[PDB]
Amino acid sequence: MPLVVVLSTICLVTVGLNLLVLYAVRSERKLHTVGNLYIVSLSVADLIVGAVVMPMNILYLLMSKWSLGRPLCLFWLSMDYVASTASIFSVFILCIDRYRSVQQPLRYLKYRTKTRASATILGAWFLSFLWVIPILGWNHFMQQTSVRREDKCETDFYDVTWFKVMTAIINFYLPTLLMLWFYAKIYKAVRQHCLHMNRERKAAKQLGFIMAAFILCWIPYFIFFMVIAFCKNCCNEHLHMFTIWLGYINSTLNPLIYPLCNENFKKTFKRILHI
Amino acid sequence: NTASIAQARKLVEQLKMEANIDRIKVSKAAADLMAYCEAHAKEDPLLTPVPASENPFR
Amino acid sequence: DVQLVESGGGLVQPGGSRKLSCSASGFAFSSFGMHWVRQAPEKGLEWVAYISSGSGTIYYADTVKGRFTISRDDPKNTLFLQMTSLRSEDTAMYYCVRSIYYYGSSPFDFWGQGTTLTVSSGGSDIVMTQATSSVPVTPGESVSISCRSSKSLLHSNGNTYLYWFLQRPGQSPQLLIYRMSNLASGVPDRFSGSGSGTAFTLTISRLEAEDVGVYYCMQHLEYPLTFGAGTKLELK
Amino acid sequence: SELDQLRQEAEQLKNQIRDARKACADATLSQITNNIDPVGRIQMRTRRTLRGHLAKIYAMHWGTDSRLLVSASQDGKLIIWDSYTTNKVHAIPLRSSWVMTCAYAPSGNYVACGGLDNICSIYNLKTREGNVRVSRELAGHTGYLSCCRFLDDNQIVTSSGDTTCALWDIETGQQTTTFTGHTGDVMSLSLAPDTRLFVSGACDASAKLWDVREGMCRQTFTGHESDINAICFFPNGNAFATGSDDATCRLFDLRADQELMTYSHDNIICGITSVSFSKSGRLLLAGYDDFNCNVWDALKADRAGVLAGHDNRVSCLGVTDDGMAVATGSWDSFLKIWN
Amino acid sequence: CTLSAEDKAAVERSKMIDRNLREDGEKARRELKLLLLGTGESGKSTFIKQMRIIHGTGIIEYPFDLQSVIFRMVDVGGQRSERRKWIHCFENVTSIMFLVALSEYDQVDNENRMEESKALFRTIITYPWFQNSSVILFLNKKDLLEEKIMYSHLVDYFPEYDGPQRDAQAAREFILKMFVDLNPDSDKILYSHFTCATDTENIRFVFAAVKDTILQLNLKEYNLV
Ligand SMILES: NCCc1c[nH]cn1
Repeated sequence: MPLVVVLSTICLVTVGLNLLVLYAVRSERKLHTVGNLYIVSLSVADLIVGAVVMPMNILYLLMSKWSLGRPLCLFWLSMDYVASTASIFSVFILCIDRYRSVQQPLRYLKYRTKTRASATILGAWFLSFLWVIPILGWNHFMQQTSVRREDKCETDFYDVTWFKVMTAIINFYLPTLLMLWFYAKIYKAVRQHCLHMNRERKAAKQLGFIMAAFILCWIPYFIFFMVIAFCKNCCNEHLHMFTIWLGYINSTLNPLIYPLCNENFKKTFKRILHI
Repeated sequence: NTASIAQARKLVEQLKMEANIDRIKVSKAAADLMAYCEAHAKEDPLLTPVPASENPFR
Repeated sequence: DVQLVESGGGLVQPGGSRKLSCSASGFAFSSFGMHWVRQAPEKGLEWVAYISSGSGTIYYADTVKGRFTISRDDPKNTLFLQMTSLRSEDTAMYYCVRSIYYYGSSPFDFWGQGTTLTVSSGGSDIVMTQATSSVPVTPGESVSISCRSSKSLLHSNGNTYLYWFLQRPGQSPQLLIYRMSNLASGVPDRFSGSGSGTAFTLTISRLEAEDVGVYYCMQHLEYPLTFGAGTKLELK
Repeated sequence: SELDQLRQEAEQLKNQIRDARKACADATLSQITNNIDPVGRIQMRTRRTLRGHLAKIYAMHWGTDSRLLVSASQDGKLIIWDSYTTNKVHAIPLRSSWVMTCAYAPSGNYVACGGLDNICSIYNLKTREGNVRVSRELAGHTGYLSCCRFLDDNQIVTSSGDTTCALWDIETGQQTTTFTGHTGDVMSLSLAPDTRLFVSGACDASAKLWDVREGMCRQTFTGHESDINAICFFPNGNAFATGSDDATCRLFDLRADQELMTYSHDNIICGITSVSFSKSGRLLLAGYDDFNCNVWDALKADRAGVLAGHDNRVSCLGVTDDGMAVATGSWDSFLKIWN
Repeated sequence: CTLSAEDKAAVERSKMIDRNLREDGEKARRELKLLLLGTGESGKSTFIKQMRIIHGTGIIEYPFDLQSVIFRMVDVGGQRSERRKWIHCFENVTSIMFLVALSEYDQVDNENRMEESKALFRTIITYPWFQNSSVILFLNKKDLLEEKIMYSHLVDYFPEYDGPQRDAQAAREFILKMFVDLNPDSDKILYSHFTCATDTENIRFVFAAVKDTILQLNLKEYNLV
């Protein structure tokens, strides 16, 4: 069973790096700064994905059934949706902060302070935490409340094309388009021509890598469940597991993307690699 | 220049006053300093912490 | 020197309304809390009202709560005490009293000159007791005065919130000793404090004829501040 | 040539000094303190955090009663705290927001602050008006005023960028004696517990021990290579300790007139911002630029029990007069009192 | 709460103190410090007072309110002490404004003024204490430069000039280039300008300059540079 070797590795490292990033910040000083709050929020969300969300998908790709039972399925779905949504929203708030940073003379009304940053993380995580209700909202999708299927544990809104489209609009496509808008504005800001002629190329490398990782990771899942909104012939369980695994991959990739290129973290990683 | 001569005279006087010092051998100074640290050793809350009953900082 | 002057001492038929004004000149009024203390003709000082700095908190004695009002005008540096439905049991002198609270402060340090308010036609607090009412004194002698409390004022943090005030004939009370051992500015070293717990001692040695007066104990543990009846020292 | 003769005579005087210093060096401190019981792992924890400053905290000083605590920040404000209950007692705004140091007078009445305005201001705390106002503005320096300390109700010692210290008489407002003899700027100052002598180290790697009444330089200590910017006597006042940009603290002896011991970490290449001793003088607590603050064994020169609680450089520190607690103040606008 | 009476009052007073602190912080947290420098009695104070007029040993501090931000020019430098252990109060400053007088050329004690001034300029621009701060440069009084061009050639004191006898624009460009070259191998962004009395735009550039400076640090924190 080769897959259990690979996927488990992916989750086992996913904790480690995130935890290593976490242990990097909450232990060492000089990093106790503003943007590292965003970094640690992203890393915490990804650690939750790696901890409470990945093993259950390991159980699917290992077992033939959700052997856990209904309340465990509800809890796992809650944690997966909340943690993935919080990861996306945390990346989005980090992007909007960078855009405000590079577009404005200063966060000049005292906007850069740590208390407001922490408030922003709290708000983003809250708006993600509203994902708790709909999974426990079986009293709005009455057409499927007596429906239980073996192949999946039945997220219980999978055939609601209306709510599903609205979710995809308000959750990933709007933030991703705004992400692209903000980073394009940042790049058009960098282009000063007054480091000379290499600043632009370095900025292109970094920002393109960021946005490309995000979009390539998180399209094939959102676009595909927007597809199952009407496709009944997609044998959709297999592509579901593949795409959601691609979506989880971005969670373990983030520690190597955002926090790796801020303070270079080299001394920290070398000192505390052993947790 | 007379200013340099005056500065040199001041320096020479300073060094002369630094010469007529009844030096104490470093061994005696170290022994005295260590004995002092020993004598008031029990009276140091940063070295022998006070029980919480008599600690104003909880 | 600092200065407080009060006004509004009208003579009214009972049940009426009045206003009393304490104009401050000579200190930063915006940083001091203020009290209002009352003196019946042949009784001791009793506490009436308190308004803290910036009007953050306000406290009243039980005998007056919901009946008196108190207010501060910071830019004009003035203190108001508005009276509604005044009983005949309020005909009294009123002293506007300064007060600052911080570590090492000296509350009740300076007092207004007082104004007369003549109108004619409790429990679960502390009470102070005066073992005597007067003491026979030949000048130059060493004497002392003893106060008692129902509750030991020595709080948990080591402070003892007991104050001693002197009132010479014809003047406002002036603070003698705050927190039972610390004497105020301008107080000759003759006076000193002693005792503990529930028995408090003001000891004066080499008494001077200028020191003849009436001595008062203030507890200050509870905002229902309770003065003692106090003892009148007399010249022999 | 008179200049050449004077220089030559100074040269053989220096040679005599070196010969005498070598002759008296029959051992080093670490040769006699090897057989002493080590302190052991002692960890102190942040008991209070005094917050309310907005910019970095530049210096601080405990009162004599060891409870009150005056701290001066880049905010252009001094704040007089109550370190037992964290309540601010006073907040003093400044005429010039450029304050580099402070001082709480031993009587508890006056607080001194000075800085780039070349003037040491003496704020009077215990007044009728209930506010806190300058009672004297001590001017007479030309350079920048580094560190000023009190001796009594009327005599305050200052050290400035004139490469000079001064013994100001507050009541009259003019310096009684001026201590000259440094070359660099006198970046730090310290007073003997008996206040008969003080000491000061300068931006020339040298420290100098000054007499208050005689006004003539008693002796000079060298051995540092970068700027001595922190000094605090061993509590008996017969020894002495400095911290410099050498990533090194040094302990000198006032009767041996030579270096006594050193404290350093090779991996540390950053400077030192303030030192102090404990009440028993056994521990040389020193801040550092790496945001930490070490607690050296001031006798064996071996400990790394670090007061690590600050998110930026530890600027100033000290111990209470009775030694219950140390305090530190760092560039993160927080004063943390450790015990 | 086991606090006694006076303890409660003390807490209230400390809250009042914190209230006043917050009120002053409301303007203190948005203030930038811009260290103003110059040598030769060129009149740096006069130039700052001129900005104060244009739009609304000693230290003189000049507030500016630009686009809902408070700048605060710090004017110090009349002291001759060993400034290394006194510029510590300016270890992290937003920018270092350096004023030069262009009229200094072929004008002396016994030495022409710009050699000393530019030695001072390079000394400041190369301090390790100031590595994170941009350096702004204000070449003041150019009308008198034009007047002196009708008299004095640059080659009369600095032989390495090359250009027409009365090419004022060449003079400005050469002098600005002269001050730019002393920027060391380090990649520090040295700003520049030429101001005049009616130069109502020059103040804006300081704001503009500071903008870019902060922008640079941001990009320098995100490794986009
Ligand atoms: N598999 C990721 C679940 C999710 C959350 N939000 C949108 N989709």
